[PDB]
Parts: sequence; C-alpha cells; structure tokens
Amino acid sequence: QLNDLEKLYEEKQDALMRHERERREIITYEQEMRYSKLVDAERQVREERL
Amino acid sequence: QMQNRKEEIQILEMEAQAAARLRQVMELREKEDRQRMVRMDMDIHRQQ
Repeated sequence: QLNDLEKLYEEKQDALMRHERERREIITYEQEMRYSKLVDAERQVREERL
Repeated sequence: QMQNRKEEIQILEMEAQAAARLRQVMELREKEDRQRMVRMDMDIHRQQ
C-alpha cells in the first residue's frame, strides 16, 4: 500500500545538506574573494607609492 | 604575507632610490673632491 512512504523524509534533510554545501561555497565566492580583493585594495596603495 | 610583503616592498623600494640617486650623487662628491685637489695643484704652480 505504501511502497512510496520513504523518500520524503530524506528529501528534506538531503535538500538541506546539498544546499548547505553550496552555502559554504557561496560565501567563498564573495566573502573570501572580496576579502582577496581587499588585499588588492590594500595593494592599491601601489598608486600612492608609485 | 601580503601585508608583510607590502611592508618589505615599501622598505625596499625607498631604499632602492639610494642606488638610483647615488650613481650621480656619489659622482658629484668625488667631482668636488677632484676639483679641490686640482685647484691646489694649480695654486702650487702659481706658488712657483
């Protein structure tokens, strides 16, 4: 009667984990990368030094 | 080390100016020393 009972319980947990894996990748896309760009902002004393 | 590079770089590049400038400045000090010695010898000739 219930060969399809399963799945739904994991779908909520799995969707969450997969999302979270990307959440971590996502903050890198901008926070870590802009922090890297911050280094450029710090580097870009270059023009002053030049 | 991007920050430590920034520190060593400003330190290096300002120091580097010393070579850039002394290739003509050190030359001047010696030119002045030379003239001083040369004028003496001509003074001695006038002493003759």
